Amino acid sequence: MIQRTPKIQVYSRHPAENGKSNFLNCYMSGFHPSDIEVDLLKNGERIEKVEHSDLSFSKDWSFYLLYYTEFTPTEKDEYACRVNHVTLSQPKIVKWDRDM
Amino acid sequence: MIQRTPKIQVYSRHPAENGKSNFLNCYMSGFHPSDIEVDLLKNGERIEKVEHSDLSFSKDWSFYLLYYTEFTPTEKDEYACRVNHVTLSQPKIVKWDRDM
Ligand SMILES: [Ca+2]
Ligand SMILES: [Mg+2]
Ligand SMILES: [Mg+2]
Repeated sequence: MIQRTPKIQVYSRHPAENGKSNFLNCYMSGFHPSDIEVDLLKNGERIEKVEHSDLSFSKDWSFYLLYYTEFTPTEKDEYACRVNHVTLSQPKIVKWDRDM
Repeated sequence: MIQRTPKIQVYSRHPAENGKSNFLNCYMSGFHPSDIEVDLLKNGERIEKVEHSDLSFSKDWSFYLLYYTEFTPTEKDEYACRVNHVTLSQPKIVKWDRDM
């Protein structure tokens, strides 16, 4: 059996075909087992509509999960993504660093 | 003006909803200007059908490009992706490392 904590990255992207729209991304990579929970947070509150969840694996024991949704951040809203996994005794909250 | 060479990563992923299919990915990140050329290679030859090309930007001067397509690699085929950019005097060829 192998267990590996997700590496977590939080970043925004504008699709080039629709540069006005903006997407908050939480990327979890290299984790096992594949059981996971993830929420995007806006000022500590769960964002209930998350349009996109893309799960994949490379080796049979390495999962990758992209969880993202359109947002419109203001300079005073705090965004983050909260991840639970068996390798994490407490939920892990990673803040969006605007730059990256 | 800012110019930045792409960081290039080549990796495979299986979508979890269709675990049998396999995708070769070439990910170029953080580059500027956005003008770029990229091919996936199989034993040195360009792969002409590349189903997916996802371009985005974060800051106005930082582009991200995911270029990928379904493949069926054998243990003796060599895969790579070849990138041209103004910051690269010669085309850059990054080989697929199966593991990653
Ligand atoms: Ca990615
Ligand atoms: Mg836990
Ligand atoms: Mg060049």
